Amino acid sequence: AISFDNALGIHQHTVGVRERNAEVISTNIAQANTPGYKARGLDFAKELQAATSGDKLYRLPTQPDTGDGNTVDLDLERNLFMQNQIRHQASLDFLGSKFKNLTKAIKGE
Amino acid sequence: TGAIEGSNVNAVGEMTALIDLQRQFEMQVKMMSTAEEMDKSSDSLLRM
Repeated sequence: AISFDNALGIHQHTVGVRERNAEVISTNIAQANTPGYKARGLDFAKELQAATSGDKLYRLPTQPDTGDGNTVDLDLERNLFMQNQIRHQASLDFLGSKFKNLTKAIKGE
Repeated sequence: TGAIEGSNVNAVGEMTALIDLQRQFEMQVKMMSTAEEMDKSSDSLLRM
C-alpha cells in the first residue's frame, strides 16, 4: 500500500469525467438553436470505467422538433448542468481532502 | 344581354372572419409572451 492510487481512490478520475460532462452539456446549450444538431449525452459509468483503465450516446427528445431538427431540450440541459456542477464540487472536496489527510499524516500536524 | 355581373363578395362574411382572425392572432401572441416569461424564470438554475 502507501500509494497515491490507493489513497486518492476514484475521486481523481471522477473530477475529469465531471468536467467532461460539463463540456458536453455546455455544447448542447450553445448548439440549441442550430438546426439539425442532435443533443449529445454522456454515460458516467462507462466514462469512469474508461478513465480508471485507459460510443456516441444521443438523448431521445421528449417532444418532436418544430422542423429544424434540433433535439436539444434546453429545460433539461440547465437542470443537468446544475446537477453536474454540484457533484463536481463534491468531488473536488472529496479529492482535496485526500491530499490534506495525506499531508496531515506525513507531517503529524 | 344588357347587364353586367358584379362580384359575389359577402361583406359580412369577411368582417366576421376578420374579428375572429384578430382574436386568434392576439391569443397566440400571448402564448409567445408567456413562452419567454417561462424561459427567463428558468434561468436562475445556473445562477449559483
